[PDB]
Amino acid sequence: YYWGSTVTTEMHNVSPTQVTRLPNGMRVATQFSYTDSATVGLWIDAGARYETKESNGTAHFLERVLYLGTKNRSRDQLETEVENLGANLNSYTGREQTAFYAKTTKDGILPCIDILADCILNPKLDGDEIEKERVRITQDLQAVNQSYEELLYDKVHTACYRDCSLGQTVIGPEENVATIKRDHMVNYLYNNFTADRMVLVAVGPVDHAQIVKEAEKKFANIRPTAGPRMLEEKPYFCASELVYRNDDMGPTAHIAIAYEGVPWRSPDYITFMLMNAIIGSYDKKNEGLVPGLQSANRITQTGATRMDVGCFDYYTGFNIAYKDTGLFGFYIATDEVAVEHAVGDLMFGVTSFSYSLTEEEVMKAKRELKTNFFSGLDNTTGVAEDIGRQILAYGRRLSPAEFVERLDQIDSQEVQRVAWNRLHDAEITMTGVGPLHGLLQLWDLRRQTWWWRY
Amino acid sequence: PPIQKPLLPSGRAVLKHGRSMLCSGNLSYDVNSTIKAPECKRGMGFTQFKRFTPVPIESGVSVGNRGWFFPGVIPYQGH
Amino acid sequence: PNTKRDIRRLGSYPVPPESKNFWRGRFQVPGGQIQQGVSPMQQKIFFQWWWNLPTRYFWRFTKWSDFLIPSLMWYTGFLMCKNDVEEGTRSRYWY
Amino acid sequence: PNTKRDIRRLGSYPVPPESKNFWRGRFQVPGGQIQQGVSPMQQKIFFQWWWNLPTRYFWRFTKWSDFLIPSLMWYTGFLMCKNDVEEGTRSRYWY
Amino acid sequence: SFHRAFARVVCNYNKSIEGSVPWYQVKREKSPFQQVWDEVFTPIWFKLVKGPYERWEYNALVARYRGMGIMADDAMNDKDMIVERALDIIPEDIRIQRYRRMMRGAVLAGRKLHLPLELQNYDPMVPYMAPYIEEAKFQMQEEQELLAYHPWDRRLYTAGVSGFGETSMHSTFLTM
Amino acid sequence: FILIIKDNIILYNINDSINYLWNIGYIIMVVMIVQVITGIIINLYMNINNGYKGIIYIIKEIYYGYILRYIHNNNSTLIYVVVYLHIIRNLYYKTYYYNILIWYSGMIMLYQLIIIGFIGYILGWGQLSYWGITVIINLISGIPYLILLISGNYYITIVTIKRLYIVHFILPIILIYVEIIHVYYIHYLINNNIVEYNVNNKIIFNNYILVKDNNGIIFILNIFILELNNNIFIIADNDNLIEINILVTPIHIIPEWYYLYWYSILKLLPNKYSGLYIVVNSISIINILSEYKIVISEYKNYKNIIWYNQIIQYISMIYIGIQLPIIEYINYGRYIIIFNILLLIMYLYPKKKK
Ligand SMILES: CCCCCCCCCCCCCCCCCC(=O)OC[C@H](COP(=O)([O-])OCC(O)COP(=O)([O-])OC[C@@H](COC(=O)CCCCCCCCCCCCCCCCC)OC(=O)CCCCCCCCCCCCCCCCC)OC(=O)CCCCCCCCCCCCCCCCC
Ligand code: HEM
Ligand code: HEM
Ligand SMILES: COC1=C(OC)C(=O)C(CC=C(C)C)=C(C)C1=O
Ligand SMILES: COC1=C(OC)C(=O)C(CC=C(C)C)=C(C)C1=O
Repeated sequence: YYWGSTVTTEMHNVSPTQVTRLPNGMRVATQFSYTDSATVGLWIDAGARYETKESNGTAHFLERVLYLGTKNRSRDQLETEVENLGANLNSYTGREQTAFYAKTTKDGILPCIDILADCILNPKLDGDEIEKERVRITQDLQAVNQSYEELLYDKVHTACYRDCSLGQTVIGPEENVATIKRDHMVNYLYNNFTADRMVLVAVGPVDHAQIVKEAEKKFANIRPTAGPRMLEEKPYFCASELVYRNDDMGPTAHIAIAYEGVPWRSPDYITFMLMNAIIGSYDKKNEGLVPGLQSANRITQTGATRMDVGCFDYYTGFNIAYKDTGLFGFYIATDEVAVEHAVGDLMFGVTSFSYSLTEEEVMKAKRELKTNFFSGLDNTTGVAEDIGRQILAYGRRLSPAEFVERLDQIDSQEVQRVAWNRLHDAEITMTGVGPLHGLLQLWDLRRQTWWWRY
Repeated sequence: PPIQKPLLPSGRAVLKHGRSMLCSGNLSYDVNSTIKAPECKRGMGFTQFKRFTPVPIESGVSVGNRGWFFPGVIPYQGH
Repeated sequence: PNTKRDIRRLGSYPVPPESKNFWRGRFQVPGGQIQQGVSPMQQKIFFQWWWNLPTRYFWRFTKWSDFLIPSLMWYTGFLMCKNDVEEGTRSRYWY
Repeated sequence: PNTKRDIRRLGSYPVPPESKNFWRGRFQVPGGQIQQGVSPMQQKIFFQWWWNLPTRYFWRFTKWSDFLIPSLMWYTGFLMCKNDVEEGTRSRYWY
Repeated sequence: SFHRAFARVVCNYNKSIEGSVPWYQVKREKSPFQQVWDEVFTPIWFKLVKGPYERWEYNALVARYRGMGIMADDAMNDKDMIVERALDIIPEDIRIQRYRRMMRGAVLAGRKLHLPLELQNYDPMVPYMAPYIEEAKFQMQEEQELLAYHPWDRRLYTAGVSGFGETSMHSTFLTM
Repeated sequence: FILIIKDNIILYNINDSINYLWNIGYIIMVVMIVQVITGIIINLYMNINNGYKGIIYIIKEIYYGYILRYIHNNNSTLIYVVVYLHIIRNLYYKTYYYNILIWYSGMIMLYQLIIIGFIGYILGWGQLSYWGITVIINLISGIPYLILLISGNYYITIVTIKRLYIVHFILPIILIYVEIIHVYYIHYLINNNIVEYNVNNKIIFNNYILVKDNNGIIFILNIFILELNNNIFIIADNDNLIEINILVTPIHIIPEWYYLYWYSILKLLPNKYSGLYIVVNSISIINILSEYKIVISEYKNYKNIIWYNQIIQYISMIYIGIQLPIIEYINYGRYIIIFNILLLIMYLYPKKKK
């Protein structure tokens, strides 16, 4: 039901994001902010998904060696120069997107553009640096050196996307890590780090014209384009199970259950964001001002009552989106004996969206969704991530006002329609690590996606 | 648009006891910082599943006692 | 229930009343396992019956052949008794 | 069972399965009590029935006297109906 | 859809009665008809039936309490949930004397005896529980309004509870 | 009881490696309920004062009464088939070695069933039934005066029918109670697998085992419906449709097929009590077949040669029972009894060491 518009005057009072396309095809996006610090970086449309099976892991390796010296600097000189500017260089690598962003002061904006351009365009992939990083990457590759939340994040993709490259991990298999060489990385740079796939984001005390001029000068020699990516069909969602039963790792079990989600540009994506908010998160060790027994979240409240002890030591919803697919589900960390109750309750919660979801819960979720999104845009790095991630995902940045406008239209009935179409009687994928005697078969859990009542 | 924070807000003070905005180091990457951007040792994306609550999990710790039992007393058939 | 080592539980969460029998059949998995599977909605549900058909019936008939010699001795006795009954009736009566 | 404060147990020893109902009727005694008694083998077992006999029957008859007025109205109605039936039968019939 | 229309009717009818003064907070002048009724019937009815009958019952109740040696508020049964929630928060001094009186009353009632007259000169209708009854009702009304405004859906017959609302395990026949 | 049901049906874990021979028990429980229901409904139209004329009135005058009459007779045959096959299974996989308590509970139901079926036959009030009970009752003719107390007269009359009928009405309800004691031990003492050891391969019952158990029961229903409406197999002797005449003896006084093993034992042994006693041995010795063993093994998944010869001994004795008392069949049948004693000694005896 429609209860009015929550857009306010303050939402319109934000500096505009100016996006211009350079002649080579590189987009330059900037937003001015009244700050003494800035964030300037390069958000690229590269990642593990766009690697082949034999080369999986090259992108992650390159990201770890790109700041270890250039053809015009050395590692010590580069690190010294950044420190003198009072700046720090960051970088991450994902399945579909990558970034290389610097957090500096106002006077270091243009100087940092020069540093980042040199690293991206003229990386000196010294053999010694590669070999040392090979050891570090290999140690990280060991699952003993990986958290259980990182392990289940990767295994969810492995189980759900057996047929496509989205199932590949970022770090890569140990066989590939053992064999990556400079030539692999040089090829990856040539094919993927091209102007058409890069966005230069500058947030802070910045002027669009000046940033654009510097960008054109420093990125003049970048490869203009690479061949269009091979057209593929929708990533097939495999309803499978990948459970690592281990009764020798303590009492806590980690279970992740996934449904097929929606791509970034889907009209239903904001509905899935709201549904993710309704699921929410809960930790027995950080319950908040409201206790679990008296929580407005229905999943949390019913869970907190089970056996007078609570069946969720921790849980969170997740909504992962890619260009042509997505994953929607929940992650649980709970006592071994509580797993059956925990998965049963969260699946009952997701199934409830399709039958009996109250306006009260939706409206609370809208406010906490907006309180999480807006607070993320507080600092320059948060804004820069939002600009770079949103231009890659959508080709434009959605304004806070537009997000609120579209969220106003979504109500309990809209959530019910989307859930009924996509989540009710739907195929699921379960992945887990730990003592999981209580975890039932996939078919048993999949029947809990529909109700005999109502 | 992307969500950059966990669904469970921390609700705690960011700066540590006795540490100020001048002497807390750089909160973006300092080890003791409560808002340090996590490490991409195995790639980006796992923060959507990560539990950001610092206190380690105590499996089975009770949170559903409405005041009906004392600590250390085992309920029998819920009574 | 299973052995007391098998049914010994790592977690401190109480056993639900409806899952008493379930947790009395718990096993302490040694060394770990990696269990995998696919939903029946995305699989061929009758092929395996055909794929395993020849071997199933071969290994069944080879085991059931153990009883052949016992079966033959019993049938020989059945025939001997039948004929003995007939000759005895024809001898007592039947001029 | 009793209130949740009453049935809340101080001890950590598990409730025996045969004493479930017994411990669901527990009371949290406030301020304490000093209960005393003597075995029936060392007491007069019939005297108290005699000692309490007069007061028991006095306080019973004084309470049951509350129903006297109700009882009399109902008996008056019973007599009126009986006589009405008889006169009506003698009027319809009985020349 | 006819349900969507009914939802608008309900929404609009409730929006039009928000902030209404309860019937008992309106200064009300009785109808002339009621006034005539309250000047003919009420007086005579009180003098001949209500008055005498209700004094007869009230005096008996006071005597019964005095015989047991208990107060009127002692007689409340804790199976009532408002009474239980109030008894949680009574001070220990009140609690101790309340238990001793109730214990003596049950002993006397079971043994068919009555409190000695020397101890019967007290007012049994002192409302010592009133402060805590009111607090308990306030706490319960908050929980009712803020936590029980909808017939919630829960997984049925799990964790020892029916899922239809009760919070204690093994508290129904079907939950054994 | 809903939580109990969920613990014993919905969250009950069973090994995934079991065959269709582990579905026989489900069928017994279902066919047993059907026999109670049909019996109670038939009772609504039956007069135990003359059950010969009463069965005629059910099949000719009651609407769909023929269904009730033939289901109740044929479903008895079915009950005994499934029970006897359930025992053969338990012997093959030696499911009495570690689950004796389950075996004991089952044997109690077997004893009760043996009494229920016999007395139900006599309620038919036909020649065979009358003379059959007149022969059995005269086995306890040694215990002084007890025949008179059971019969209620010096010869079987409606007096005897009126009392046995109450045992036939009530004893089945007690059997259903023992079925609970049986399912109680099965759920506590976990079921045996096709493999001798215990493995972590268990799956919930409602979503998997009940679907398979229903495929089994529906398979049997197809076959039972064909017998119920077309009498593909002769499972009821025709001489029970002859009006009782105490003066004329039937052509052959035999029981139903599911009592022919013990009928033969009693017609083969030369002393009446010896025969009664060898019937006791058959239904008692099988309850101690693992008690004297001393090795850490359950003697399971061997060639089961001794088992095969025992199952055939049962079938062969049933054949001899059908046959008239020709002397030749008696001699051959006495050898089959000697052989059974020897096979049963083989099971009982512990082994020495070389
Ligand atoms: C002109 C008119 C022309 C008309 C033409 C009409 C033609 C009609 C053709 C119809 C063909 C149907 C074919 C169906 C194939 C698909 C099967 C399937 O999906 O099964 C899976 C499905 C179960 O799925 P699953 O559990 O995943 O897999 C089952 C097994 O694990 C998988 O292993 P499996 O392969 O062994 O499974 C086969 C079957 C096998 O099941 C059985 O065979 C059950 C009975 C076992 C005893 C077998 C005795 C064998 C005696 C052989 C005698 C041979 C004489 C040879 C003479 C030669 C002369 C030259 O299993 C079952 O059906 C399981 C039933 C469970 C029953 C539960 C109770 C068990 C109690 C314990 C065991 C029995 C103890 C007592 C007996 C002891 C005997 C010593 O099985 C069924 O439910 C199928 C039922 C139907 C079976 C086949 C029926 C064939 C009928 C042919 C009729 C031809 C008529 C021609 C008329 C011509 C007129 C001119
Ligand atoms: C273990 C369950 C039972 C079995 C094995 C059993 C067996 C049988 C048998 C073999 C018959 C003879 C059928 C015929 O005449 O050929 C019979 C008759 C009868 N039984 Fe049952 N019975 C069972 C339970 C019941 C129950 C619970 C009742 C109901 C009180 C009942 C009522 C009847 C009646 C009235 C008859 C006589 C009608 C008839 O001949 O069909 N039976 N029973
Ligand atoms: C009224 C007849 C009986 C019924 C209702 C019945 C029912 C059942 C049921 C439902 C099962 C569990 C499912 C199975 O594994 O098939 C079972 C198991 C068993 N029964 Fe029976 N039974 C009966 C007769 C008997 C008899 C007479 C015996 C003993 C000779 C017996 C011994 C056993 C044993 C040993 C098991 C365990 C088998 C294994 O280990 O899994 N039963 N029965
Ligand atoms: C001892 O109990 C008996 C059996 O179980 C072991 C049988 O198998 C048999 C044989 C059954 C068939 C169907 C031939 C009978 C009759 C029997 O008496
Ligand atoms: C009519 O003849 C019958 C027999 O003949 C001796 C039996 O053995 C039996 C079986 C007897 C026992 C004790 C198992 C019955 C029931 C029977 O009806």
